[PDB]
Parts: sequence; structure tokens; C-alpha cells
Amino acid sequence: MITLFLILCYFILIFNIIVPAISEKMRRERAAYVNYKRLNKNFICVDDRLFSYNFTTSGIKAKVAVDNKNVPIPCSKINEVNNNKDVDTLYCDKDRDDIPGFARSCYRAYSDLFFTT
Amino acid sequence: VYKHRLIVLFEVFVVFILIYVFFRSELNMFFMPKRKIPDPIDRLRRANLACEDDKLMIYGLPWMTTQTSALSINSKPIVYKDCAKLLRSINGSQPVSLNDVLRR
Amino acid sequence: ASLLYLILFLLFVCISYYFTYYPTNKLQAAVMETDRENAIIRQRNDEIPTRTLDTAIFTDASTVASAQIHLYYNSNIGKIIMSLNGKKHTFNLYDDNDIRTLLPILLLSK
Amino acid sequence: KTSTLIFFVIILAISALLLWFQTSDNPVFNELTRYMRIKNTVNDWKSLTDSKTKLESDRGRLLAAGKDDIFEFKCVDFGAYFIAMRLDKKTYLPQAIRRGTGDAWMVKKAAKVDPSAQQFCQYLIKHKSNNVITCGNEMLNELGYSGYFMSPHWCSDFSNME
Amino acid sequence: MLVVIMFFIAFAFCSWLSYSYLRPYISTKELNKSR
Amino acid sequence: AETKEFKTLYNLFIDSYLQKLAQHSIPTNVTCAIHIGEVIGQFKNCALRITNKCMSNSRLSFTLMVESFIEVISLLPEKDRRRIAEEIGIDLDDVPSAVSKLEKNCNAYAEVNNIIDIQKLDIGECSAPPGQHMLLQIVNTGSAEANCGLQTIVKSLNKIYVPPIIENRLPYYDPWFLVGVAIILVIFTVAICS
Repeated sequence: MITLFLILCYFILIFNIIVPAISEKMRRERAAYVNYKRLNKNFICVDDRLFSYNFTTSGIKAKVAVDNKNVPIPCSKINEVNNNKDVDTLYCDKDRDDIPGFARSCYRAYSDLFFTT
Repeated sequence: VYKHRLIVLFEVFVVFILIYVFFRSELNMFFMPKRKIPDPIDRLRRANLACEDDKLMIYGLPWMTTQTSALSINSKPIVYKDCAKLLRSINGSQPVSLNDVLRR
Repeated sequence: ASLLYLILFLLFVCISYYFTYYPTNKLQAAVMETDRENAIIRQRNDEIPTRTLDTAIFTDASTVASAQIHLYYNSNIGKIIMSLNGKKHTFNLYDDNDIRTLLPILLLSK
Repeated sequence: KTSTLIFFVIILAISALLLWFQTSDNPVFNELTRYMRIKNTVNDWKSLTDSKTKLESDRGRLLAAGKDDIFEFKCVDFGAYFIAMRLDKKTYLPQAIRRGTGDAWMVKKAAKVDPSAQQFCQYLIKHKSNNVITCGNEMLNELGYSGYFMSPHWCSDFSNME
Repeated sequence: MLVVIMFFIAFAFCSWLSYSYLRPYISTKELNKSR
Repeated sequence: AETKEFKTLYNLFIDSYLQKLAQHSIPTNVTCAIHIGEVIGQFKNCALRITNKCMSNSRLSFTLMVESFIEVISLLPEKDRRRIAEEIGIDLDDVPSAVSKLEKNCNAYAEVNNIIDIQKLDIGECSAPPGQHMLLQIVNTGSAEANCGLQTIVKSLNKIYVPPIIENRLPYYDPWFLVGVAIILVIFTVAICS
């Protein structure tokens, strides 16, 4: 009856580890988003790119600022970037390969979000 | 009983769905090692100095395979007849690559 | 099968161990990834010293002089700043002109 | 066979009870999980300090370019107090004049423009400069905090301003 | 068969508890609708 | 439970104003008082802070208040900081050491003394991230007009939207039904096997 043992194992795993893990991850990311939007707003500067963090159904997500021709916006003009709320944003969930080190910048953005919050 | 195996397969499938929906990025970072950013000086390590006639020359350039003359401070061509002796008194007769320079 | 059951149990153990003793959120996993990445970055970057390194320097097209320089390499923009006589000049490792300017000053270090 | 099914049902019921206690707002489970969480967070403090100190070292190396005046003691004004600080020649981290065995010397200001505070900070620069404290790992090993993750603080404010 | 229906009942009840627990987070529309 | 204060824009403004008042503190012969008839708090992590400052020089009080407000909105986006500035009645281009519209509006409290009298006070819901508390302040100052400015700026900063922490934990009631059903179904499977 090893199979019933495995069934019990996976049932306990899911409903006593993964679901509380989902709740804990949502709570931590929501707290980080709250501590981020309580002072900071719109985009912030990380690795010469611009990232913002928004909370959705499946956790927090970082979107990077790009111009019309899918080029990341240089940090120097974040001023006007805060003036224009219709600037193009690309999500970090999709691994888009045209930008060199896009996932690198996304990971550093998440790390900076953790450090600031 | 095949029903028990079906149930445990449903267990592992729903575990995978839960991981993919929520913990996709975390597991992707932890278990899958991402490519490292290329090092331009690692590419430049193969470069070495020699003499193109009476001018300085850089062999072993993957950035530009064509013949290029080394630029001085004011971004102008370098033309010394004695540059070979200077290379011999610093690197040696053999053209020392930038990898050995970094290793120094 | 017995092998399938053993594999399933091992996968159980691995997943439970990860979910208990490892981060389960994007922030902390990204912090660990950034830690490893920055460790590699610095392992490569520390090969460039900031000490006073003697080298032959070409102020013009027919002049040469021996002098001490300082070198600082950064990977955010991938450039080397060379310090001479209290003045710092930045040379990119991706631009052809900057590479042609910087390679002789590095390969001719006495 | 029968015993196996009975124990299967019993273990499923135990797991259901554990899930009920986990999801619900039970004070006992909350106390236990908060105990564990506090212990884990205090454990992770050290790694967080190391990472932040190292990143601040990189940003100090990047910032201290073409500016030899930032390497010497200056009386930085923080709106309410003066601190005589600089950047260390080795770690490239903010290093200020230390007050005994405590933190950096904070010359309290009685007004927006307080000449006496500036005069006393200069006096410390010229006389009592042998005792210094640096943000990062020395700060952690001496006073218990890294200087970062603390607001307001001279390390964080100096990193944000510069 | 009996173990199958036992598993079905347990999984249904535990999934109901998990869904009721996670509704505020898995349904962000619920949280943003009520401010 | 010793929990950290959840920093928030109006809290930062109040604390900066209080620090500026303390660092320019001057003795005065005027009596400044707080009298609250009832204080009711029934929600967890609802910290209450009753700080009783009073500076007789109300002109300097508005100067420091405007300076602290300007330093606070130095981190907001430009459009939001500016619109909140006209909503309050303070202009950034004007020096803080100048009489603004807000001060002119609040001069109507010059005759009344510097006492804060509240008949009854109740603290509402305070949703804070775990490990932190939502702290509410009742700050008195040496003039009722400085108080006027204080509460109007506090309300204006409260008008902003800060995302709330949502509680996903279900209400807990003693679950004897689950164990009862488990026992009944154990008896059921015992009978089935037999």
C-alpha cells in the first residue's frame, strides 16, 4: 500500500505546505507593494532601466519602461516619464530576448524592491 | 489498483499546476541557472600588440577582424619605428596577449 | 512500479525541503540570484586593479612617456576609467575607438 | 486492509484539521507561526546585512570617481545636526567621526543656521579625528546594526543624497 | 473504490477551505473593487 | 506586542514638524493643555500618540510646518504634489518664511487659546502590515491657528490612497463537525469492510 502512502504524502504537501506558502508569498509581496506605493509611485530607477511593481492575482509583477520601438527608457528623463502615464510597459514575466540581460534587470529590480521595503 | 495510481498522478499534476501558476519565477531562478552576462575584456584578452610596418598594431581582435591602428590619447594613429623595442622591453619579443596582462 | 514510486517519493522530499528551507517569493529568490550574480560580477571585476601601475603613454602621434595610471572597471556600463595626472578618462569596452585607445595603454604596462 | 483504510481516513482527517487550524484565525497557531517567523527573520538579518553592505560598496566605488574632496572629512548638514564624514579609502563606505564607543557624532543644531554646530564639527575634524566608525560590517560588529535598513540614518541619507 | 470516494471527499473539502482562504489574493478584482 | 510604527506620509510630516519645533523650542509663559473626555480603542495595532508641544511663536510654527510639508512632498510625483499643494493652500515657489493662503484661512483661531478639547474620541480601523501598527497622533501646539493648519494638512495627506493589507484568514470556530464526520465515516468504512 505504498501508493496510498504517496497519496497521503502529496495531499499533506499541498494542503499544509503549498497553500500556506501561497498565502505567505502573497502576504509578503503585498506588504512590499504597500511599502512601495506609500511613498514611491510610477517608475523607479534600477540598472539604468525603469521598473514599477503592481500587485495582481498571481503576486507582484515588475514592468519596465520602453519607448515606441521597444527600447528601454534611459533613467535620466524619469521626470518626463512621470509626466506621461501612457508610456509603454513590458512585463518581466515574459522572457523577451531582444533586451540584453532583461531578466538580470528584473531580478535586480525585485532585489531593490525587497531592500527598500 | 490503477485508481490509486491515477489519484497520485492527479496529485503530482495539481502540485505542478500550483507551482507553475504561483511559484514559476522562484523555481525558475533557483533550479535553472541563467546565462551570465558576457565579459567584453574576456573577449579582448586575445588582443596583442605588434608592429604594422612603422605603426602600432593590435592582432587577435574579435570585435574587428580587419586591421586597425592603435589610437593615442587624442584618438590619432600611432606611428613609431621604435615601438617594437618598447614592446620587447615590456611584454617581450612574442606578442603578449591581454590575458597575460590581466594575469600580471 | 517500484522505481516510479521511489521517484515520486524523492520528488516529494525535494519539493517539501525546498518549500520549507528555501524562499517561496519573488523578492527573496531574486535576492539570492542577485547575490550569486554579483559574486560572479566581482570575481571578474577584481582582476582590474586600482593601484599605481606604470605604463608607456602616448600623448601625441610621435611622443611617449612612462607614467603611473589607475584603472577602475565597471560592468553596469562595461567601461574602464583610467586615471592619469589627476584626470580620469572613461573608455568603453564595446566601442571601437575606445578599444583602440585603451588597448595599448593596458598591454604596455611596465 | 481494513486497518489501512481506517488509518488512511484518520490521517486525512488529521490533515484536514491541520489545514483548518492553518487557514483560520486561531491565536495558538498564530503564536507558533509568529515565533518561527521571528526566529527565521532574525537569522536572515546577517545575510541581508552582507548583501546590502556589498552593494553599497559597489555604489561607493562607482560614486567616488573624479572627486578627491569626498575622500576627506566634511561637515555634512542633515537639517538638524552636523556629522564629520568621508569615504574610507579601502571599503569605499561612509566613515564618520565616532562618539566614544557609540555611533557617529551628531552635533545638535538649535536652528536652521547654527554657526556653533559648524564650528564644533570643524573642531572635531581638526582635533578628535582618530576615532572613526564606518557603515557596513564594522558598524554591524560594533553597534549591532548595518547602518542601512535604518531610516533616518547618515549612511542611508548619504547614499540617497550621493 | 471506497478509497477513491474518500479521497474525492477529502480533496473537495480541503479545496473548498483553500479557495475560501485564498479568495482575497487569487481574486485581486475583489480587493480592488472594494477599495 | 512591541511592533514598529508603519511610516506614512502624514506621520512623517507630523514627526518632522515636531522635531523642528523641539529643535527651535523656546520657553513661554502660556499654558497649553489637552483635555479629552473619553478615549476608546477596541481594534488591535491601533497605536495612539498624544504629543503635547506648544510654541508661542505661531509665525515660526507655520514656517516650520510649511518647511516640513515641502520636505514631505519632495518625494511625491510632480502633478500630485502640486495639486495637493493648491488643495491645502501652500505654494512651493513661495518661501516657507512667508504668509500663505492656509495661514490666512486659519488665522480665524487667533482669539481662542492653545487648548485642545475633545469631548469623545474613538480610534477607527487600522489596517497595517504584520509586524507594524497604524499610529494616530493628537498633537497640540502653542496656537490654535497652528493647530488648524496641522489638522487640515493631516486630512489632506489622509486623502491620498495607500493600498490596504487584506486579511485572508477565515474566522475560526471550534470544528467538532469535522471530527464527528470523520468518526462516522470511519464507522461506515469499518462496516463496509466487514
